[PDB]
Amino acid sequence: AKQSLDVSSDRRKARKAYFTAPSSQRRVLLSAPLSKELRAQYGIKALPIRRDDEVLVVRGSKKGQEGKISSVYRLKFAVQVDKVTKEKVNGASVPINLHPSKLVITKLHLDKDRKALIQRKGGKLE
Amino acid sequence: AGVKAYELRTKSKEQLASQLVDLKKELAELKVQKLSRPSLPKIKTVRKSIACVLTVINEQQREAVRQLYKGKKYQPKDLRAKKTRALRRALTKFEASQVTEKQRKKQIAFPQRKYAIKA
Amino acid sequence: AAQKSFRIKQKMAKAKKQNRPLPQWIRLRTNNTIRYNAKRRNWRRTKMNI
Amino acid sequence: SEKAGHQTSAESWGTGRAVARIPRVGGGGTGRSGQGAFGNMCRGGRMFAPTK
Amino acid sequence: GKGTPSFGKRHNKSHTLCNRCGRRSFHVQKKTCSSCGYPAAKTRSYNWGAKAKRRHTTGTGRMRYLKHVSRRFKNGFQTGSASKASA
RNA sequence: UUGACCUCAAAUCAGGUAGGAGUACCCGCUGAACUUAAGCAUAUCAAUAAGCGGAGGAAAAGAAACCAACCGGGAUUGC
RNA sequence: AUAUUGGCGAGAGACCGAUAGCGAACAAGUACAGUGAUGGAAAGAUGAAAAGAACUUUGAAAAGAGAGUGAAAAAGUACGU
RNA sequence: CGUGGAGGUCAGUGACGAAGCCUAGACCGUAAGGUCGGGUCGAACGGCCUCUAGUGCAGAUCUUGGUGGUAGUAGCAAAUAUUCAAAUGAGAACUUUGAAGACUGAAGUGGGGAAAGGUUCCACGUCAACAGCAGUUGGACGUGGGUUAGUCGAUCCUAAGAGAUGGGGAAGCUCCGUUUCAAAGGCCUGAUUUUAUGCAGGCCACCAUCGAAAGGGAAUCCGGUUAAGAUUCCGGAACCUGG
RNA sequence: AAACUUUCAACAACGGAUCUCUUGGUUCUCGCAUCGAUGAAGAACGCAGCGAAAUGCGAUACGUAAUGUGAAUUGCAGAAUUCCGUGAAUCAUCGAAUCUUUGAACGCACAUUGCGCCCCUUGGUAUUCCAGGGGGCAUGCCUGUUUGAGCGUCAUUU
Repeated sequence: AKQSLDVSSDRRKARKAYFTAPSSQRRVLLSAPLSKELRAQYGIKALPIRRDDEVLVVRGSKKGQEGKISSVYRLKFAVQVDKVTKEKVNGASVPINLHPSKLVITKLHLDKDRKALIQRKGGKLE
Repeated sequence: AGVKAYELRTKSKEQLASQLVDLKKELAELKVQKLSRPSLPKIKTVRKSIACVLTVINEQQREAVRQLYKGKKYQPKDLRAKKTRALRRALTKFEASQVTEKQRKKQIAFPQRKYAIKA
Repeated sequence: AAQKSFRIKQKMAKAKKQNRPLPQWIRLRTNNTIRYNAKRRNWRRTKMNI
Repeated sequence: SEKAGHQTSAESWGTGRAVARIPRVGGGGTGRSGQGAFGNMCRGGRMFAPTK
Repeated sequence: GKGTPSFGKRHNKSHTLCNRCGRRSFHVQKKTCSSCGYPAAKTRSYNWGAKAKRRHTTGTGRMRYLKHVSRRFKNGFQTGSASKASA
């Protein structure tokens, strides 16, 4: 709402924090939700993506398959898949560029990275 | 690899002196193996160690100057900074209003009494 | 000839590295739309004259 | 703009060889094959009615 | 008269490489420059016309110290130090 | 067959000062042409374009040898 | 209070949409030329992912004619149309 | 009437394919035009009632870019001359090697320097553009290597010439002159090795700087090796200056 | 009954409109005052494992240190275990350092990393020359400590 000061109500002048966005916050742009089970157990749905966590593909072209987050792209805004890998010209590994937001997370890894941080990030942990 | 930075600030000027020499021989041994192999095992972790050593040593030699030269208006031109010209000049928090017996009647003796215009 | 100086020759000593543009990797980088550079020069037939 | 077309002021040839009024931009084969600004000629459009 | 050369027998550098800038515009004879003023305190950089001005200004180069400007007084004459607060 | 004050000088020390770029706007000094022209000069363009120096962080100006002939007037600039 | 075309931080907007707008959205006081003060270029566009072309036949290389991949090979390093 | 653009409305249309281009496809109108179909293409579109004026187009020697007829055209004549064989190759009148026949006749296309140029020389590899025919070679392109000095130069000095302080104009930015009223420079010795130097005699008129790669000038030649280049490295034989 | 030329509806070259778009650029309000002898700006000489051309940086030379965020980037290579919290990070933040030859840039110059002196320390078993490292010195005004001419003017002892 245009009322304060720091607010851009223009279309073209709203993509400045995208191409020149800070890499420390570009990762936040590439976040991932949860499910219909961890919602009433954690409270917060939007959680930072992690390499040590797995994910399942719901859309795209691979229904019923799960992938693992490995190398992530920020300049192209994507992420390769460790599990689901296609074949190039001989049969190796094709850099399938996807995104954790369009994928449903099934499993995680309960550490001290959360819980106490959830209290700081607003919540009530497990 | 990657070294630390807190382990160098806990050492004296003599311990860091011998440590610097140990990093000197590390340079000559980490430049030869390059014309053969296209990449060296440890080629990145060599300009981060020595760069941290010289920082600590130089810092400890400047903090000692602020010891005996502390408590005077005549400290060497190296303890302060660049700053600006406005602070070194212009008015002050005392010279702007030289408190005396005459100028006192301007702001001090005769200031501005509070009031409430109503009834 | 060769004989001149250093300060003058120093300012003219940088185009040696201009003889080595794209090997076999710069062609495919990160969002690169500009391949070869249009600043090449060979004074065998080119008349730059500073 | 008070500097749109106000940045070019040269002189071309006249009679003799086949050449029209184009401010001879220095250098042979410099892309500027007889350009400039001025009115509605050289590669640089004009704006009628200067917006006060 | 000439025979043929007008730019023929040319083998003597007139304007030498200016040590001050590098635009090559100075001679030993007249001892004067045509780039940014050489032996003297002068600086050939005026404001006539709608062009030929910004190349002597700022913003198009390095500005190694001007970056220190938009940096310090963003808070209020910060010339001290700081430490930790919340991890 | 002999010591002070004033004026005029000479260093590499503690403590200070000077030489410029950018430069919207504004100020002081000096100084042109073209357009219009019931021919030419006077005049208009024009206390101008361009260029230079200094100060400030707004500048110049302004708390009355000022403005009126009225119901006496109550600092400067700008719309 | 009043002024405020250069520097810094929002909307600076009923503009224009690559021969247009300032000279510059890109390497932009660019490239080229000149002894100097200067004038000042031409070229905006792949797709979700280069998977940027497996293998086989002819050929010295660069290609064409098949096949595979792609929603479409009527997008094939001469780039949407 | 059409195009671009803003506001409002049919709470329109829109991967059942918008808009734009072509159409020897059709209907309506005197003239400005619009709609439909097919093909191509795959992302936001159109009409009416208003507002805005940098909207429409054959010529101003109009501007910029690109493409024809002419045209598979003119030209491809300064400088005597080509041909055969071998190696390589898909491909040779022309590059390499050998032989024969010739041109230029140290006033030459030789062999050494300065200026310009700073990786165009040497080695290896390659033939898609350029190299106006050809060309495996090359001054095209990519990947490397060589740069070693007390001595021949330069730097130092001087003439021509440029240009400060101490004076003399101007509002500012400066120019001319080079010693045109000097308080310009501070040393040998005596009293002082261990005082990093305070007071008196006896002397000297030189007292900003820059300024020649054909001139000026105390010093090194010859031979061999390498893919290239020395008087520089190696080996042998010598001299001068300063401390 | 052919080839070629003009008018030429599809496919297939060279040439590469218009329309639909964007991280940016011309006319104008408000707010803020953060250039300037602890060394500005521009330009030249440069820097990463394949770095030629920008930006940034200046032998700590695409960084170091501190703070915040709290579990990476890339076309490829290299890759230690601090990876469940003495600090990854090509982004961002950045009060304290460093910054050559040039440059408002300083003994004296520049077609020339040109050309000297003094002080401190080490070696050449030499306080004097040479080499290396660190630290300096020039002009025009206005104050001040330690110090010099000139019988212009003005004073005190046998």
